[PDB]
Amino acid sequence: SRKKMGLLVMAYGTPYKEEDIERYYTHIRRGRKPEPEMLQDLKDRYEAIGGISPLAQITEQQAHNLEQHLNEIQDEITFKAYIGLKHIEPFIEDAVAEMHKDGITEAVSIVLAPHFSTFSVQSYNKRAKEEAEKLGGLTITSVESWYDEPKFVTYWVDRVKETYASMPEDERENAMLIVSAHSLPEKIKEFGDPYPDQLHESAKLIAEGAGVSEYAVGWQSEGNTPDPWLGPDVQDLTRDLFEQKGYQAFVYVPVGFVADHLEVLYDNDYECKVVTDDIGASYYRPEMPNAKPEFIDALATVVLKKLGR
Ligand SMILES: Cc1c2[nH]c(c1CCC(=O)O)/C=c1\[nH]/c(c(C)c1CCC(=O)O)=C\c1[nH]c(c(S(=O)(=O)O)c1C)/C=c1\[nH]/c(c(S(=O)(=O)O)c1C)=C\2
Ligand SMILES: [Mg+2]
Ligand SMILES: [Mg+2]
Repeated sequence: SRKKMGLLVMAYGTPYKEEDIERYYTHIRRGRKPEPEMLQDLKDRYEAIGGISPLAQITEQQAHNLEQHLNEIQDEITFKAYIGLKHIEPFIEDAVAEMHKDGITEAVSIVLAPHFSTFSVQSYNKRAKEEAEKLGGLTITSVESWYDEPKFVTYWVDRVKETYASMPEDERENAMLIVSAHSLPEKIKEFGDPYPDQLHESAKLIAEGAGVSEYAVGWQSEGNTPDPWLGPDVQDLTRDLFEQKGYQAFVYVPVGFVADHLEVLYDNDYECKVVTDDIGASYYRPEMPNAKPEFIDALATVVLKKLGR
């Protein structure tokens, strides 16, 4: 009775083992293999956050859980999840090829990043649809952004509320909320890319919902290319806000990210933490969505809304 549909889940990607680090970063750096010192640095970063292998399992678990949940919450469509990654196998084109091989003719895609950008989301979507057209007989409808899905906003609002609620009286009254996503080259502005606007909307929505009056928008994890790169970077923003107003606690909500990967566990929980430790402030970073039922239900709602269901 049910309509068979592909569920194409797209993400940045993460190495599966320490031995994947070289090729993963080469790919991110557009063919420029890291020198031995940087490679070792990277290995040490992964070791410090507790290993690489758990990290890559989250994306699999997200996709699996989302398929299962969508299949249970409605009765018209049977979804089959396929993972398509930007920087490591299974690549986006691999996933689309597999769907076509498997007799999928109709699919919905979603990127595990809630904000639209020309660099990330739009590129993934183009690549997916281009491989589908190349093979023929397979259409894909693509989610573009979902940062404003009420269930997703509520996820973050509730975590933020719990964080503040757990603070001592003096910290709660003198805290700063820093809402962040992955930095991108500043040149996206020439296309009128709404990515920066969507992050400030995300921050607005979360702060408003949590009853947080003092918040700021920051960027993190920028690459090293000759052009900038959206700023301010969270490290610089943290110190600057402290110098400006003396905040005693900083709460990091890397809303651009959906899971416990290197950008959060290292770029917040180490890099921002060094800064908060230095200035004498408490560090807080609520739990990432990961594969949690509340988050999977938000994603389910996003997918079905896109389908008009
Ligand atoms: C060393 C290097 C990096 N990135 C590039 C280079 C070598 C080219 C040059 O600088 O002349 C180059 C690019 N990154 C780009 C683009 C459009 C280029 C130009 C490519 C060309 O035409 O040659 C985009 C880009 N890049 C990154 C992302 S994002 O993570 O999805 O946000 C995106 C969208 C990520 C990184 N690129 C990096 C690094 S890292 O310094 O940490 O090793 C990172 C974390 C480094
Ligand atoms: Mg960095
Ligand atoms: Mg620069």
